[PDB]
Amino acid sequence: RRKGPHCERPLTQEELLREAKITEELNLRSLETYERLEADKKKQVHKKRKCP
Amino acid sequence: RIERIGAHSHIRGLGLDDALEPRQASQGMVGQLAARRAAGVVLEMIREGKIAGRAVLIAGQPGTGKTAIAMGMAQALGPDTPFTAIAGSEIFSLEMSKTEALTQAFRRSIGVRIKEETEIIEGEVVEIQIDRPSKVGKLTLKTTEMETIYDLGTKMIESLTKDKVQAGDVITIDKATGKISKLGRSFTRARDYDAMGSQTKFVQCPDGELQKRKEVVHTVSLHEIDVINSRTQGFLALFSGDTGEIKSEVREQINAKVAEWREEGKAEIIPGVLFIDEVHMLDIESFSFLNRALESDMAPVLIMATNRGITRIRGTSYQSPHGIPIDLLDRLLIVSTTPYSEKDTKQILRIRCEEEDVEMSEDAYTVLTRIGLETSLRYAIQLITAASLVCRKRKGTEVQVDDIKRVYSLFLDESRSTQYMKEYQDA
Ligand SMILES: Nc1ncnc2c1ncn2[C@@H]1O[C@H](COP(=O)(O)OP(=O)(O)O)[C@@H](O)[C@H]1O
Repeated sequence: RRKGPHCERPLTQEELLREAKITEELNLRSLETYERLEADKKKQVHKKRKCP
Repeated sequence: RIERIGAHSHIRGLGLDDALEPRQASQGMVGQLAARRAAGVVLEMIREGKIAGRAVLIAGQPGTGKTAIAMGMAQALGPDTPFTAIAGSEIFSLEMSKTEALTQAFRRSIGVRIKEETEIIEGEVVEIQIDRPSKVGKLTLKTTEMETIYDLGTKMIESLTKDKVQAGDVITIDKATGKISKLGRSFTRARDYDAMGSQTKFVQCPDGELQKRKEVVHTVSLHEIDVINSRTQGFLALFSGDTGEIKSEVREQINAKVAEWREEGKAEIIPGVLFIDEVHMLDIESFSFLNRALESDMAPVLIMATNRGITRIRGTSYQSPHGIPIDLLDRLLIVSTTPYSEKDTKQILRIRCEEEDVEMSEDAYTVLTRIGLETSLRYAIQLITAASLVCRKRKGTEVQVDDIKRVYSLFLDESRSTQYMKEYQDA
C-alpha cells in the first residue's frame, strides 16, 4: 500500500484524425513510389565478377 | 581458272529446244539429230526422276559422237544431280570384287540432300571483352541496320578464343552448335597498323538483320553414306578406296533409313546418271549382276557407250551383239549414232577450231574436211592443233592449206602407218 499506477493522454479527435491520416496518405504514396522506382532503377537483376 | 580444253570441252550441252527438238549446230553439238533427240528424251526422264534403274545403250561407229552426246547430257544436267563417268575397265580392281565395284558405281550416283533450318547470328564483332577470375565476358555485334550486345558463356568464350576472332571481324555463329566461322575482315578490321601486320583485305559489313534464319543443305551420296557407316574409319571417301562393305544391315540399313527419311520429308531422293564408256570391257559376271542390279528401287539411270558389234563376250566364248549378252541387252533401249556427212564433219571441225581458238582459211576448211572424210574425224580434229603451231612458228595469222598439208605429211594416221609397216618391225 505505497505505490500506484497512472495514465494520461486521452485525446482522439475524429475530424482532425481523419485529416491527419489523409495527410499520412501522402507519406504512404511517397514511400511506395520511392521503393518501386529505386528498386527498378538500382536492382536491374544481375550479377557481378569474382574477387580473386 | 586453268583447266585445259579437252577433246569434249567444246560441247556445253545438247542443242535441243523446249520440245526436245535438236537444232543443227546449237550448244556445241552438230548433226546426229535422232541420237540427240533420244538423249534429250532420256535426259528429260532423268530430270523427272520417278523411275529407277533404266538403261540406255548408245551404239555406233568409232568417232561419231557417242562420248560427245554423253558429255553433252552431263553438261545439260549440270550440278545438283549426280553424273558418274566410268570406263568399263575401271571396275577390274584387286581389293574389291567386280560386283562390289558396280554397286559402288551405282550408289555413287544417288544423292541424298538433307535440308536444315539451323538459325545463326551474322554481324561484325565490335568488341570482345572477357575477364578471367571461370572467365566471363561480353560481345558487341554490329550490322549495318542495328547493334546488339551478348553475354558470352564459358564454352562460347572458349570457342571464340580458339578461333582467335577479334574486333572488326565479320563472323557467323551457329547458335545450335556454337560453330564459329569468320568470313573476312571489315573496313573497321583495320588494326591501326603500327606493328608486324601484313593483311589489309577489307570487305563490306553484313547487311540485313542481326539474328537471321537461313537454310543449309547437306548433299551426300548413298556411296559416301555406306562408306562412312562401314567402320569407325569415317574417311575412306578421301583416305583411300579400301572398301568391301558387306551387304548385311549396313547397306540395307542405309536404304531403309533413307526410305524413312523420304517418307518423313527429311531428304527424299535425287536420282543420277552413270555413263559407262566402253562397256564391252565388263565381264559376264558383271553383266549377270547388272541384270538384277538394275531392278533395285535405288538404281540410277545408266548409259553405256558401244563401238563393238557381233563379237565374243569377255570371259567366255559367246558371240553376242555389242559384246553384251542378250540377257542384259533386253533391258536396254538402243540408240544408234550415224556417221557424219561432209557438211557435218566440216561443221564439227569448224566448231572445234573455233573453240581451240585457231582461225582457218576457207580452203583450209575444205582440205581438212577432205582429210577427215578420207580418214578419221579424230585425226582431222587433231590435225588442227598441229597445223596451228607451224603457222605460229612462221608468224602467221590464220592456218592455210600448206600448213595443214605439211602437218599431214609430217604425222601419220593408222592406215598410212600400217601401209608403211612394210618391214618385219619386230612382229
Ligand atoms: N555433232 C557434233 N558436233 C560437234 N562435234 C562433234 C559432233 N560429233 C562428233 N564431234 C567431235 O568429234 C570428235 C570425236 O568424235 P566423238 O564425239 O569422240 O565420237 P566417238 O565417241 O564415236 O569417237 C569429238 O572431239 C567431238 O567434238
